[PDB]
Amino acid sequence: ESPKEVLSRVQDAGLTLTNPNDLYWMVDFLKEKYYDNGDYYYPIKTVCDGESIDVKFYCPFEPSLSPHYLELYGSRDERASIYETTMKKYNRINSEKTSAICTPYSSYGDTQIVAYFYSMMYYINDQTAHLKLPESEIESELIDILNDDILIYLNEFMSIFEPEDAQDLERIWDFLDFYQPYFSKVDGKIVLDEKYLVRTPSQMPLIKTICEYVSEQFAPSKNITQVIWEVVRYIKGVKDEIHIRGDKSFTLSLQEYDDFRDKVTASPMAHAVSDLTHERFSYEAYTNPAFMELENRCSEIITYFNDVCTSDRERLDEDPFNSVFILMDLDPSLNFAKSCDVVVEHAYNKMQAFLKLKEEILESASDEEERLALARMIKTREDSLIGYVLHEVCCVEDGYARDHKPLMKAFLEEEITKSLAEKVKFNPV
Ligand SMILES: CC(C)=CCC/C(C)=C/CN[C@@H](CCC(=O)O)C(=O)O
Ligand SMILES: [Mg+2]
Repeated sequence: ESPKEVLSRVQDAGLTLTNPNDLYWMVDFLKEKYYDNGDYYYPIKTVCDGESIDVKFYCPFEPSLSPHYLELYGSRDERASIYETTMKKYNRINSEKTSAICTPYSSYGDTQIVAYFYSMMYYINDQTAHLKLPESEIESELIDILNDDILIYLNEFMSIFEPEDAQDLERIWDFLDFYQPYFSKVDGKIVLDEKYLVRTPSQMPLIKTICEYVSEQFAPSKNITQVIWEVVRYIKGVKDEIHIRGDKSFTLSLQEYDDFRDKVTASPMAHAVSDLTHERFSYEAYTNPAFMELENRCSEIITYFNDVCTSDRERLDEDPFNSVFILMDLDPSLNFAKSCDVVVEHAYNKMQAFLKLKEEILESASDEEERLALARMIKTREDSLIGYVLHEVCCVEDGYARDHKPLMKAFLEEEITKSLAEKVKFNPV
């Protein structure tokens, strides 16, 4: 469409997330207003316990939205039929928007597979969130189901894992840790014992859809060990979260929170699959200690940004595992607004640490092939960082985001109206 008809729609109906075209104009506005002006501080306007949360998320990477977002959104009802879900829950997760904005330069299928991975994290997260309830409301049967589900989910990823190198089979086998006694190595594959296939988990169609795509698209020609490795790390992290949330003794320091969030942010799973979509790819990077730290900085930045945006909702859940609340518990002078400022500052320092690791990783490359591979893999993680910022910025319609921001809806509608008018006025120049 033209800026004139979009301006007419915004002046009359405002901005929506139900019309997928609006997101293209929102992301275009954010790039022109911020990135294109050298301003890498994106506004986040929300509330927490009645306190105004008015902060800036720092991210110096180029904003973009996938050209496939229109088709992804147009097929969202078919996609949702895979899930055991209400549409109310599916709409708030909005994996179509997450994948399109964090993975903007991929094919339709390579963008959709990222949506599937992020949706898997959200649905498992909301299943684990049952442990947030008071002790008198916990149902042990739901916890038994959850513990069985993630073990069965893990085996489904094991079932597509047939590495060319036996060293990669040992890498995953040694990484199973407390899950290893449930598995056996059988004909070059890691298999769950038949005793523990006791149910069909509620999101098994989703997990099978993920495994089928990875098996059919990447397993024949690429080394998918890191995809499996990150899934193991995530599933073990969910188990750690169950153990952490199960014991109502919440004793996580900020560093222990970082180490825990390194496992459960799920973006490393999406990066592992996205890495396989590019010819520039170095499997050795995954065991490079500097690259592993770069992935951890990325997960922590997303976590800290998420902690600010989820603060008011998680405060009502009495959920203590949020960097905003951990800092307040350690410092009594902090209210919610001042704590969010500290989290935002920590996120800025992690971003600078990310950029410092990036320069060191690329300088350590031994040849052009490895440099271009590392640079491509780092670029993929940068896409997710700016994508997640814009994801939270553009929560402008209630029901189509985990954390609707009515102050962002008002701010973006006021600002995009002036920007679209400037496009119309100088047209066709
Ligand atoms: C690009 C994406 C999608 C990154 C993952 C975002 C993230 C860090 C999710 C963690 N989930 C939160 C609560 C989110 C919610 O409930 O909406 C938690 O459990 O700490
Ligand atoms: Mg949280």
